[PDB]
Amino acid sequence: RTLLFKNAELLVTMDDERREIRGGCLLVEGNRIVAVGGDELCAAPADEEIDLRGHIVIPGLINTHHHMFQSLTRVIPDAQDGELFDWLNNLYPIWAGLTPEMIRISTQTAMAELMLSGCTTSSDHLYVYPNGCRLDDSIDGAREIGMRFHACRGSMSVGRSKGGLPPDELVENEQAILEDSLRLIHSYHDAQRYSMLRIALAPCSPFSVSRELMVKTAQMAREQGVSLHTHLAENDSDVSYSQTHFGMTPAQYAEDLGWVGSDVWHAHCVKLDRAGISLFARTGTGVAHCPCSNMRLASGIAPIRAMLDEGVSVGLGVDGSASNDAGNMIAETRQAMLLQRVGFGPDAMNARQALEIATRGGAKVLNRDDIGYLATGMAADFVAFDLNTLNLAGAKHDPLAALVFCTPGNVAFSVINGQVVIREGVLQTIDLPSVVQQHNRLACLLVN
Amino acid sequence: RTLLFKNAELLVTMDDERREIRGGCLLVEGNRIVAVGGDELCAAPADEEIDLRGHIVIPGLINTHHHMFQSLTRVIPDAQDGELFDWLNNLYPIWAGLTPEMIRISTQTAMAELMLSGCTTSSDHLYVYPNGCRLDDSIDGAREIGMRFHACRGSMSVGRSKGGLPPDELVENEQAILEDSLRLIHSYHDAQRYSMLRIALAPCSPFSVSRELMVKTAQMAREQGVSLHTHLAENDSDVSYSQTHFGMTPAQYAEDLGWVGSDVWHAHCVKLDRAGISLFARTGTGVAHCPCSNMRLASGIAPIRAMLDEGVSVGLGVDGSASNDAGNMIAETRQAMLLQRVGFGPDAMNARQALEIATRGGAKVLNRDDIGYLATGMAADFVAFDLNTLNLAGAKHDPLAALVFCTPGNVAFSVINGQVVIREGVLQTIDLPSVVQQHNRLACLLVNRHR
Ligand SMILES: [Zn+2]
Ligand SMILES: [Zn+2]
Repeated sequence: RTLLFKNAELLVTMDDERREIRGGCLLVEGNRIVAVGGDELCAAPADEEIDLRGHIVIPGLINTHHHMFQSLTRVIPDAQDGELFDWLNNLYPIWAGLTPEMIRISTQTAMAELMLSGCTTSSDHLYVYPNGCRLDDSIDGAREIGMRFHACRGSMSVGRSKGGLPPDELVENEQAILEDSLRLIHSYHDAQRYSMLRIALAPCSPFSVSRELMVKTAQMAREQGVSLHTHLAENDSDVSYSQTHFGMTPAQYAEDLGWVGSDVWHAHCVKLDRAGISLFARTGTGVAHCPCSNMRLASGIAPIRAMLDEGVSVGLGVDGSASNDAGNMIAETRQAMLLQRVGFGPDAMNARQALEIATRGGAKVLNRDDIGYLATGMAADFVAFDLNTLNLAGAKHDPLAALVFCTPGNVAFSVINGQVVIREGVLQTIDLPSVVQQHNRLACLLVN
Repeated sequence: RTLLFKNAELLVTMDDERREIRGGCLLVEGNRIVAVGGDELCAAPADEEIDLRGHIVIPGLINTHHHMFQSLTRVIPDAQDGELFDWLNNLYPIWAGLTPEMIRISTQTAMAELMLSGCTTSSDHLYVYPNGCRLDDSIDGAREIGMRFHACRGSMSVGRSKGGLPPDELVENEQAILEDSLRLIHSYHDAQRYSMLRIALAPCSPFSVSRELMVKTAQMAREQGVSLHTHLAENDSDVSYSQTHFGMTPAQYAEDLGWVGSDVWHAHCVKLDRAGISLFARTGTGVAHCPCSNMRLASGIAPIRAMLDEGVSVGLGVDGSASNDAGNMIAETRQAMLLQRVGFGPDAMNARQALEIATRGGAKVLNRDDIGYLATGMAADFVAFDLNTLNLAGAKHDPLAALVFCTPGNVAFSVINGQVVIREGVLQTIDLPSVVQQHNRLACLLVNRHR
């Protein structure tokens, strides 16, 4: 089954030559791209043909950190302002009322926002399982909306009966965690090229569980070929806690647990030291940059430019909607460029460097070689922005930079795994007005 | 004439009690607000009745710095990255081809972006006048789109062949600057309440003109009762240049020039020191905070929280579209909150403080008491965001914070001076797709100009 995107004003490929093709054309069969180029690919009819004049086509953005259940709890009044301590203490007793239907809908809500703002692959970090919630419920929602999903079995063990902050209803026994995590891997992990569903193992933070679960998790992930994800060094407290309790820097504590390698990626890394950047570069460890979260939570300016210069694989993440509180992937791309410039100078990040993090960087951090750019044999994952909107008026001097320097609206078109999921700005895979409405009634229900 | 906006989910007034009314209602006739309240107001006679169920109403956001002509020259490739020195030198020769029509259309383009993102009053800082352009051309476009406009006669005298970066076609004779400025005040400045047009005088920077032109300009604003605007201390260079040539801080050189007072407002002020903050606080001098520009140009994090604690009047600006490069007022409000928090901590700026900068603070910096919040006798300047979009899904726990912490789309409705200028997300005062087409059609002409 064939799909032809023809005569885009600018087809950004992100391929090995970083081709930016004027009048560029894209030919798809099934889930993969057959060729990127020009009018040469239009001479035969295709089962579907979509004119893309006046549009920029880019590879689909890849979101590499999230907490989609938190899209049910944005701007909770008690949590909008204050210290991360009050943030957790105010939000945990609420999240203790999450029901499996809420995980299933809240996955689609968060996913719809990312998709309409240009994202074709996302991870999630669901690490709470009250009232019979399961990673399966999140997966059911991802399958319905058609997004490429990296589901993380997040976990927590240290609750209030062990000196921790999470209530006891929101922690679990480490043996039950390893057993659910292995059941999830066996039931959902597709390791083949163009997989639409993959599992990674992901304790919430190296301090939310025992060191034994950190090591046992990595052993299991290595045995099964899945990735490892966690929160690492997102603020000053993280650094102090690691030095005070384990006498190590967060990077050193990470290396010590086996949690380095191209099958690992750490979220935030705002306070990664120079030695930790060197370590992550030579072992291939990835970082998920969450610039809006780092600002909205007063975490800091991660040394992203320092990491890229030294060779670190960096992807982009919006983080949970209680710590952003938006899910706008292209705006997060914009934000990474703005925040890097104000922290490190007028040469710290341009439009193409940001967009590369949001595409190739995310694929690398998720340990995937089949997404992130547009070339023969790659997954058919791309979006298209209308260039004649008011938002981009006067910015056609560079359609690629226009997306990062201006604030565009929704994408016009989106193709995930070869399937046209957004047409003229309308989500095709779900009844979006109905899901949004349902989402808001559960959020009202969850909060009261 | 009469208009009723009824049953909003949340009507945030920004009034003296900061009332945030559930089911809030707004009763307008002409340009006034006649009454603010609740269900009681449905007994009131109205010519037209507008249901705002599921919407949040906020007072219209007030933009206090711009360069609307630069919306024809966004993401210019040579200017996307590098030092401000390369930014100026790549963009000056381009802007030297501006025609009066380009000013007339780009003003509408720039204003439309602001209006669809929640802004009802904006100033501008047009400081180039090549090929017979005039501030009149800006004004013609503003009158057509219906936005409340504070038009600044920007000016520049220190150009090339005189030790400056602006080319010689983009400088002007200091006597002609004062003479066209007095013509603009006499012909356009409406000092009456609910004025839709006010003039302010605004040399580009204290160093872009002679000291005489700054003082003569300051005397004229005082003599005519108008305001004064300029860029002050936006970067390290600006501060060092002042210490080097005049042995003073930019705030000191400003006070030394007469350029302080409640009729003055300075853009950026990224490097204002503690004493200059105190100086601005006791003199009532205003600042226009421009967070996106401050980042996209690697200027720095301005100490807005320090200024508010000291009593400084702070408004918000998007700045010219070549140093942002967007014109989204609500996202600029969000951005000001994010950037203050990452610079100074989790208590440096909440949703309500940022929105207050975008409303009352913008009204104060402009020296206006008839806009900026919703109460009996205020101008009918407000917008309404649909709360049931995907962007705000799960954020109805606080509709006001939702506007700052999430990324909403365009407004659903907009009212400036009593005129419903946006209906169900659709701009009413111009043929927007057609103006957008012309805008891109002229920017192409400008960029391929011979230079
Ligand atoms: Zn997170
Ligand atoms: Zn400016």
